[PDB]
Amino acid sequence: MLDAFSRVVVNSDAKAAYVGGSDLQALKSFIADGNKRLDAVNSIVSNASCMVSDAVSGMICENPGLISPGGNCYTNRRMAACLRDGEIILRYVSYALLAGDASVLEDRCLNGLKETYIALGVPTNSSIRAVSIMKAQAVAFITNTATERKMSFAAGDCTSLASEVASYFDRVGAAIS
Amino acid sequence: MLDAFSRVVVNSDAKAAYVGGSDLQALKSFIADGNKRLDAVNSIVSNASCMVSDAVSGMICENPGLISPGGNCYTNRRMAACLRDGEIILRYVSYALLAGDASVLEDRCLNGLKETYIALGVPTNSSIRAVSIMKAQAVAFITNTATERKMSFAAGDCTSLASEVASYFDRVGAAIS
Amino acid sequence: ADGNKRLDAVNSIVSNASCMVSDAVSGMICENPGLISPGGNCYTNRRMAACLRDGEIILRYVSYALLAGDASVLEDRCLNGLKETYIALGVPTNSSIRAVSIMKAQAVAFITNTATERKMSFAAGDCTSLASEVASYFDRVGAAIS
Amino acid sequence: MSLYASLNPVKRMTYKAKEQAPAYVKKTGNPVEDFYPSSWRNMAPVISLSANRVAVAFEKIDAASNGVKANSNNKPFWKSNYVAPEAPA
Amino acid sequence: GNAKGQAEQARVAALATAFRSAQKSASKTTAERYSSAAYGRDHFAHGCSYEESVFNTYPATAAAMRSKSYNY
Amino acid sequence: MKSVITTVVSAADAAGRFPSNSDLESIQGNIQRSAARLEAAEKLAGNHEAVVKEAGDACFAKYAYLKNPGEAGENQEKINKCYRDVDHYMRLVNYCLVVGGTGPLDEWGIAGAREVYRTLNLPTSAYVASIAYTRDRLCVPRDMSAQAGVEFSAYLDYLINALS
Amino acid sequence: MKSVITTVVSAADAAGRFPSNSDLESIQGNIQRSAARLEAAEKLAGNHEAVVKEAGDACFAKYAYLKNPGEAGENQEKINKCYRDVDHYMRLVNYCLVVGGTGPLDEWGIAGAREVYRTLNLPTSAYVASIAYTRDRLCVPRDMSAQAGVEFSAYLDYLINALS
Amino acid sequence: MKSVITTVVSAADAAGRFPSNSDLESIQGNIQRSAARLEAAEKLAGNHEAVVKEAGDACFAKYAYLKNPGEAGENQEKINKCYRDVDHYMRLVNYCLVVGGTGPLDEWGIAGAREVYRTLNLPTSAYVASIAYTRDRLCVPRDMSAQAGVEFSAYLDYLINALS
Amino acid sequence: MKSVITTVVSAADAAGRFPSNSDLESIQGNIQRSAARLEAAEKLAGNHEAVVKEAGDACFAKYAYLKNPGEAGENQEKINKCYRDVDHYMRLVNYCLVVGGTGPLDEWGIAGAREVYRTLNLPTSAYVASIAYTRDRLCVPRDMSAQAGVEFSAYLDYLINALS
Amino acid sequence: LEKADEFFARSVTMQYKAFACPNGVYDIQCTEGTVKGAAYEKRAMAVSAAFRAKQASPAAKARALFENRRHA
Ligand SMILES: C=CC1=C(C)[C@@H](Cc2[nH]c(/C=C3N=C(/C=C4\NC(=O)[C@H](C)[C@H]4CC)C(C)=C\3CCC(=O)O)c(CCC(=O)O)c2C)NC1=O
Ligand SMILES: C=CC1=C(C)[C@@H](Cc2[nH]c(/C=C3N=C(/C=C4\NC(=O)[C@H](C)[C@H]4CC)C(C)=C\3CCC(=O)O)c(CCC(=O)O)c2C)NC1=O
Ligand SMILES: C=CC1=C(C)[C@@H](Cc2[nH]c(/C=C3N=C(/C=C4\NC(=O)[C@H](C)[C@H]4CC)C(C)=C\3CCC(=O)O)c(CCC(=O)O)c2C)NC1=O
Ligand SMILES: C=CC1=C(C)[C@@H](Cc2[nH]c(/C=C3N=C(/C=C4\NC(=O)[C@H](C)[C@H]4CC)C(C)=C\3CCC(=O)O)c(CCC(=O)O)c2C)NC1=O
Ligand SMILES: C=CC1=C(C)[C@@H](Cc2[nH]c(/C=C3N=C(/C=C4\NC(=O)[C@H](C)[C@H]4CC)C(C)=C\3CCC(=O)O)c(CCC(=O)O)c2C)NC1=O
Ligand SMILES: C=CC1=C(C)[C@@H](Cc2[nH]c(/C=C3N=C(/C=C4\NC(=O)[C@H](C)[C@H]4CC)C(C)=C\3CCC(=O)O)c(CCC(=O)O)c2C)NC1=O
Ligand SMILES: C=CC1=C(C)[C@@H](Cc2[nH]c(/C=C3N=C(/C=C4\NC(=O)[C@H](C)[C@H]4CC)C(C)=C\3CCC(=O)O)c(CCC(=O)O)c2C)NC1=O
Ligand SMILES: C=CC1=C(C)[C@@H](Cc2[nH]c(/C=C3N=C(/C=C4\NC(=O)[C@H](C)[C@H]4CC)C(C)=C\3CCC(=O)O)c(CCC(=O)O)c2C)NC1=O
Ligand SMILES: C=CC1=C(C)[C@@H](Cc2[nH]c(/C=C3N=C(/C=C4\NC(=O)[C@H](C)[C@H]4CC)C(C)=C\3CCC(=O)O)c(CCC(=O)O)c2C)NC1=O
Ligand SMILES: C=CC1=C(C)[C@@H](Cc2[nH]c(/C=C3N=C(/C=C4\NC(=O)[C@H](C)[C@H]4CC)C(C)=C\3CCC(=O)O)c(CCC(=O)O)c2C)NC1=O
Ligand SMILES: C=CC1=C(C)[C@@H](Cc2[nH]c(/C=C3N=C(/C=C4\NC(=O)[C@H](C)[C@H]4CC)C(C)=C\3CCC(=O)O)c(CCC(=O)O)c2C)NC1=O
Ligand SMILES: C=CC1=C(C)[C@@H](Cc2[nH]c(/C=C3N=C(/C=C4\NC(=O)[C@H](C)[C@H]4CC)C(C)=C\3CCC(=O)O)c(CCC(=O)O)c2C)NC1=O
Ligand SMILES: C=CC1=C(C)[C@@H](Cc2[nH]c(/C=C3N=C(/C=C4\NC(=O)[C@H](C)[C@H]4CC)C(C)=C\3CCC(=O)O)c(CCC(=O)O)c2C)NC1=O
Ligand SMILES: CCC1=C(C)[C@@H](CC2=N/C(=C\c3[nH]c(C[C@@H]4NC(=O)C(C)=C4CC)c(C)c3CCC(=O)O)C(CCC(=O)O)=C2C)NC1=O
Repeated sequence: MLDAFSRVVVNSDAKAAYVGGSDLQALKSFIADGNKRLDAVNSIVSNASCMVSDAVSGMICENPGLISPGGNCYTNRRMAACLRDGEIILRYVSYALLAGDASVLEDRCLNGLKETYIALGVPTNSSIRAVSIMKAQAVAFITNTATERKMSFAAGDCTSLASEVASYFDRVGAAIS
Repeated sequence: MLDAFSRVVVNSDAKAAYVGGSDLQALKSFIADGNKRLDAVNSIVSNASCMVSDAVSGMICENPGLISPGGNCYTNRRMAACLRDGEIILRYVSYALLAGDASVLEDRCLNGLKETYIALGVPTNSSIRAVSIMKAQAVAFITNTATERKMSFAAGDCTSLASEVASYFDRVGAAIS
Repeated sequence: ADGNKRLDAVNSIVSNASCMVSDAVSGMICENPGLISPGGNCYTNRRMAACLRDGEIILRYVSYALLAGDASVLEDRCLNGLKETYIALGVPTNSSIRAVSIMKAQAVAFITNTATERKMSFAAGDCTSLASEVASYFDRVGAAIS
Repeated sequence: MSLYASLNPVKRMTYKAKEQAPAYVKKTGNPVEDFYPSSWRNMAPVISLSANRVAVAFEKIDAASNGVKANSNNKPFWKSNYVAPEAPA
Repeated sequence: GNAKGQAEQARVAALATAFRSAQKSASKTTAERYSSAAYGRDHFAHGCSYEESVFNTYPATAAAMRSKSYNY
Repeated sequence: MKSVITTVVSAADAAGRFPSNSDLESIQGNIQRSAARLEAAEKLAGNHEAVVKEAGDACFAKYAYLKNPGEAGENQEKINKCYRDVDHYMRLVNYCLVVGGTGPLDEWGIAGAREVYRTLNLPTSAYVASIAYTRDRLCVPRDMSAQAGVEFSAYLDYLINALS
Repeated sequence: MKSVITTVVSAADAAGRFPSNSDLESIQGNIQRSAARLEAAEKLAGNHEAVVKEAGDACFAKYAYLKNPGEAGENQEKINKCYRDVDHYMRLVNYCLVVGGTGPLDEWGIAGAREVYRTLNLPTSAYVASIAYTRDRLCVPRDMSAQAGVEFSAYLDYLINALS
Repeated sequence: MKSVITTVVSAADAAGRFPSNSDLESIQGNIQRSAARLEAAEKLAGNHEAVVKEAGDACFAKYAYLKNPGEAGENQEKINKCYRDVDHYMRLVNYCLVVGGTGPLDEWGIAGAREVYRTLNLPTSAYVASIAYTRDRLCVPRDMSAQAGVEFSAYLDYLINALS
Repeated sequence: MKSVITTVVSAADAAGRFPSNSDLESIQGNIQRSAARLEAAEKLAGNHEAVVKEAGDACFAKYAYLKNPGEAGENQEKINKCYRDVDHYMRLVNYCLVVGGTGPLDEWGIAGAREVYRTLNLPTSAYVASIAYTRDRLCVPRDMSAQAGVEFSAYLDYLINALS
Repeated sequence: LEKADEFFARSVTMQYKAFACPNGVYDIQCTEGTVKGAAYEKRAMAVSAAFRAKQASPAAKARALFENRRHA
């Protein structure tokens, strides 16, 4: 796909310009907090399994019509398909958060997800409710703001990574809206 | 057509939640520098006419193949169409910068621009070169960093608006890439 | 002798050098706008970039001369016949002297940490000897052209 | 060691170095090539100051307005007509 | 229309727009009468000398006629 | 989603023109009213379970025939849906106070409401009674500021003029 | 006659709706800018014989070929018509400062100007030179207030963007 | 691509009719004029480096201010683009001489030219001076035949009427 | 676009698994490398005018037969294209130094190069001579650091192993 | 080739609707509603007439293609 380093290469390639020391500082600042990015990605991979199940259960307990007969998450097969649908989204958001660039779920996950769901009859409201719940869980894990689980980090600020991962979840719902 | 105010309404409507005082501070901070946003938009509308012509002339002087016989900007009709093509993009970016939300050019400008250009045979490299030039001009006007033109502002910082308008230009090139 | 005052004085200049240069040339335009008028020799695109480059080169050399504590390299490299080259190209020398004095004011503002747009964190003491030294160094380049 | 000796002020007086006469190069009358030849032109020293490190390096200085550089007047050859009649008075 | 109240709301809308069409300015209507007569001849009466004389003297017959199989 | 910004950008887009000085001039009025229109919205947000409570039973105190058999409010879940129907309108009033225009009301509350309330046989006079009760006992020094009360009341009778 | 009021009333008329809160909210911005936009208009009114005096000969100092035989400014009444053509534009700038929008400019100065200046063979670059000279030596503490100057300058380069 | 054939087939197609006798009658006029219109075209083809050479500097001899700083013809590549801009027009004149109508001119040279020359700030009077110089020293017996000269000159002032 | 990140995410995606500890462990090596690989890149960026100049004529000093008639470098624009062909490769070396892997080289410089240089009849030995000349007079304390020269030279002979 | 057709439609519609808004004001020509609530009914007429036109016969649709191409 494209990480944060190849993005400036494809940006300066249309210029036919060498990557100089002016625009390199945005890349050395990317190196200066690489440990914070790894510390952030680890805290999401650590409890992705609770994150998915809590998100689908919250989406169901908010909208009890999905488990009605003829609902989209009615049978065991459809519920397993929903828990499978959410985990792939979380996996691709973790890929994009690690890479520092959103271009890995631009083409491998969201390219064609819009009309797949409406060929299947998947309701688009509950899909964005679930990933909004997953976004609220992810920001509560990048910072130590989760309620019953606290992970030990070195002291400092991680709000830039939280805004980045929120911006990675906004386009998932926008791709399927 | 949605501004920064209706975005949080459509965000909290899926919640069926009242807009409370926690998330209202992001809206009162939007009011607190509305004068900076108007001061920023005025500085782009003031010299949009030089901005478009300089961008298309720089794109042509970088790539002299476009004015070749059979190039896409060869005749007078195609050159007038190119100067018309760039001005609409600048107009919609100004709309999105004034509204505080990008949702006015995803549906009125960029929705279908991708395949219009490849049905027409418009080369996609030069279009992103031109608005990359327009982005570099716009950031040089939000701050007083332009070469021969200086506009009088009240003192302060406008880097947030410059990052916002850069983020409004990256999705234009991403929509047609 | 002491470097911890000297190296601080150089670091207070070489950090914010580009803003000093871009403010100096814009102030030089701000007094007389004939140079950006069609017919002035900062009017074209390739001239004002050269003027920026010359202002930065002058700042480069005076910042090196403040570090070295002498002006011999300053008059060997830069001022070795600059004035007649500006004459032979055709350069309004009064405006470049004005821009040099603007940079001289900005440098002694930054050295004393009395800049009223930005604040450095320093130790406690008096750097006015270095301020007078860099004022003399700016007077060298102000007098070498005329 | 040359940089260290250039920055030491007390060795500057106790060890007064000798002048070196420059190499013979022909003068051409025009001062732009006499005083600022292409072998030197637009070189200027970077000073970088970090923790226990002082570094100086001479680099070629360029700036730019809207899209083209300052030293683009002297672009290399691999990157590289009618005559207008004279207007009457 | 296709609802029970939709067919009469078309009547009250169409009777309002015909009155609002009479509120145009003089430049707005004379140029319109010339362009309708221009529209009638190149689209309907190509070599017909009779209907072009009809159009030049009565532009609303040129205009209200449609060149398309709109099936209206 | 009609508002101050939404109007001027659609006007400049229909004219095909850049934002002019009159376009930027209208947003200054939004800036000047934000400091009186947002306090009414937050006061409604912090207090809406009591204001919804006194309006719905004021609807039934005026029209006690609604609890008759064969009516719109016979049994308990109809009354629970009535309190929900009132809370939906107060939420949209909060949304129009936040936006600045009447966009959320005529987008989600007004458009198509007459077709719904006719075929589902609900009286609109019982809707406007609860809204008029809320408007009439808004008490402007205590409940809000002096200026927030007129901004809050101006959206309330927009509903009353729209439903009647 | 595009202005703040003129925009919101035709928006409400095209929607067929009453004036809402966003309509009244935009007029407050007109009220807040009236105290900086009218100072520029009367300063131009009280000083306009000197301002177009220095603009018209700045037009001819840049393009001295206009006084050649066969040109647009050969003899004296062409130059007198040129000063009149400049004074007409400065009067429309005063009118747009009084109205609030750019209505008087695109109603009487801009619309159809390209057809006139082409067939009557007048260069528009000589028009924009006099307007740019006026914009560039507006000096904001002395000539106006700090805020009246950008209101005055924003209408000037509207002409330059319209004519070029 | 307006020509003799293209007009009559579009007329017969808009009428939905077969080619009539008047359609075939118009092509006989094309046959009778090809023996005077084609000699002008190849005379221009065989001589076009000298014809554009004397027109471009006649443009600059009339308007010597174009080589001033800040103008359209300041440095050398602008003048080289000016000779190219003139050669493009003479090639289109050759194309219209070959086709028979003015199709290549208003398809590729005229349409949109006023928008280009205004925003790129080029004077059209300097374009028409070089074309008028070419038209005025076309010399009727030597350079062409007697009939090829008016066919060549009739397309030249079509450009002058289109650009002015 | 092969790099450190691009490899491990493609491996985790083909396995269908989350990023493990070995995935995060490989990025620490990128962090530790970045402080020696980026100074070689901008040292090349700040100096590429002279580095390409001495390589292209070192290509022609070794093979002086290329300027013969019928060869690849006969006249002047072939030599100008040769300097451009060399500058393209040095730009890709700068790009691979910035990325971390050899992605920009085998994406845009290596893939398909043997088909191009064979049918366009260019000798690859003259390409590798200029790259070997650049590699052999890289001088490790002055031109770079001790470790940056290690990294700069490792990408250079990747080209030599790919072209030969 | 499909959605490029709908962008080409939306563009010429957008360019033609600028004639009905001369320089910032909506003129007498648009006037979608004349009372409160009429615009939503005018919406519901058009969005159903668009559906009714697409369930036409193939011969009508094939006639409508070629007659649009003949008149354009
Ligand atoms: C290698 C890089 C390098 C530097 C950038 C300097 C930075 C520096 N300066 C001082 C220390 C100092 N720096 C200053 C200088 C100033 N104080 C003022 O009030 C003036 C505004 C300003 C003069 C321009 C003074 C007065 C001292 C204390 C005396 C001294 O140690 O020189 C010290 C020792 C104590 C401290 O941390 O402050 C250091 C590390 N020294 C270095 O070795
Ligand atoms: C080693 C030391 C060293 C310097 C000090 C400069 C000095 C210098 N400047 C210029 C060249 C120039 N210098 C200027 C600069 C200015 N003209 C003005 O009107 C302003 C007063 C001022 C900028 C603030 C301009 C505009 C040119 C280009 C002149 C031209 O148009 O040819 C030249 C000719 C070669 C060139 O273009 O680079 C030289 C040697 N260059 C050096 O190599
Ligand atoms: C249009 C006309 C126009 C001008 C006349 C100048 C205005 C101007 N400002 C300064 C003055 C200055 N200029 C700077 C330079 C900077 N300040 C910073 O914080 C940055 C790091 C850096 C680039 C912005 C500083 C530090 C001062 C002194 C301010 C102070 O005392 O703190 C000076 C030099 C001394 C003086 O005369 O006051 C001038 C000429 N700019 C213009 O646009
Ligand atoms: C080879 C052809 C060629 C050109 C025609 C110019 C055109 C040009 N100008 C700028 C860059 C710019 N262009 C402008 C525009 C303007 N400045 C003003 O004062 C006016 C109001 C307005 C019209 C002239 C601004 C403000 C910048 C940024 C600052 C600057 O470089 O001046 C850029 C951006 C560079 C980039 O990032 O890609 C280009 C290509 N440069 C070229 O290389
Ligand atoms: C209706 C028309 C209309 C406008 C054109 C603007 C005009 C405008 N700008 C500012 C005011 C301002 N504008 C800026 C903006 C900047 N300053 C800079 O140095 C940067 C170059 C630039 C960033 C984009 C800043 C920093 C202020 C000061 C107040 C603030 O920070 O909010 C103010 C408030 C204070 C004042 O009276 O000046 C006004 C009215 N507002 C309007 O209502
Ligand atoms: C987003 C905005 C929004 C609204 C404004 C409401 C509007 C609304 N209310 C009802 C539905 C209803 N609304 C009421 C309310 C009342 N009946 C009365 O006798 C009194 C007038 C009033 C209580 C005070 C009742 C009783 C129903 C149920 C009617 C029925 O299904 O029989 C319905 C039909 C769907 C349903 O049954 O829920 C809708 C769309 N719903 C919305 O989603
Ligand atoms: C956000 C929206 C919002 C409102 C509109 C008000 C509405 C409101 N008013 C009252 C409560 C009251 N309202 C009034 C009425 C008035 N009081 C006076 O002193 C005047 C005589 C008159 C204003 C003209 C009185 C007297 C009470 C006390 C209990 C009662 O008599 O009803 C209550 C019950 C809770 C309480 O006691 O505060 C509520 C919800 N409150 C809100 O939160
Ligand atoms: C209400 C708004 C309004 C305007 C803006 C002007 C616009 C305007 N100017 C002229 C007409 C003119 N305008 C000019 C002006 C100039 N020619 C030049 O060479 C310079 C560019 C400039 C002087 C600086 C001249 C010389 C004429 C006369 C042209 C002619 O008739 O030959 C005409 C034709 C009618 C006439 O001859 O008066 C019109 C409509 N008139 C208006 O009523
Ligand atoms: C209503 C519109 C209106 C304007 C835009 C100005 C325009 C204007 N300026 C000047 C006159 C002047 N204008 C300036 C320019 C400036 N003055 C300074 O102190 C700064 C350096 C610079 C502002 C940046 C100067 C120095 C003069 C005096 C005479 C001159 O030098 O031109 C004059 C001649 C009459 C006079 O001296 O006042 C006029 C008409 N006056 C107006 O009535
Ligand atoms: C197929 C038909 C066809 C044409 C007719 C021309 C028309 C034309 N000319 C130019 C472009 C130009 N045309 C000129 C010509 C002139 N400027 C003057 O001062 C004189 C009036 C004249 C020389 C005698 C110049 C100088 C430019 C470059 C303008 C610029 O980019 O600054 C451009 C912009 C693209 C470009 O820069 O090349 C176009 C479309 N080109 C075409 O492809
Ligand atoms: C295909 C298009 C085409 C043209 C329009 C002409 C245009 C033309 N005329 C002349 C050249 C000339 N043109 C004339 C003019 C005339 N000669 C006379 O005998 C009369 C007095 C007058 C015709 C009325 C003269 C006298 C010369 C000779 C050199 C000169 O005086 O300019 C030249 C220079 C080459 C030459 O000498 O032939 C050219 C290109 N030639 C062409 O190839
Ligand atoms: C992005 C990466 C990239 C590259 C690596 C080059 C690769 C490359 N070079 C050439 C093309 C060429 N490359 C050379 C270069 C040389 N010939 C020699 O004799 C020497 C070996 C060497 C000079 C030292 C020459 C002379 C041509 C032109 C060959 C021809 O067209 O006859 C071509 C054909 C297209 C063209 O003509 O430009 C391509 C794709 N181009 C690229 O875009
Ligand atoms: C970014 C990539 C980059 C490089 C690889 C080098 C490559 C390089 N070397 C030299 C220049 C030189 N290179 C050397 C070679 C050496 N010097 C020594 O002291 C050793 C004996 C030997 C290292 C083993 C010498 C002696 C010169 C001086 C001129 C010469 O003899 O060629 C030059 C000419 C400019 C200059 O003099 O610096 C260049 C471009 N420079 C670069 O900018
Ligand atoms: C496809 C079936 C269909 C329609 C037709 C419209 C009909 C319509 N127009 C409206 C509302 C409306 N209509 C217009 C006029 C119109 N708009 C323009 O952009 C230009 C140039 C116009 C003249 C033709 C304006 C100016 C408004 C006000 C809102 C706005 O600013 O656009 C409203 C909202 C009414 C309200 O909220 O009060 C509707 C329903 N909607 C539909 O679903």
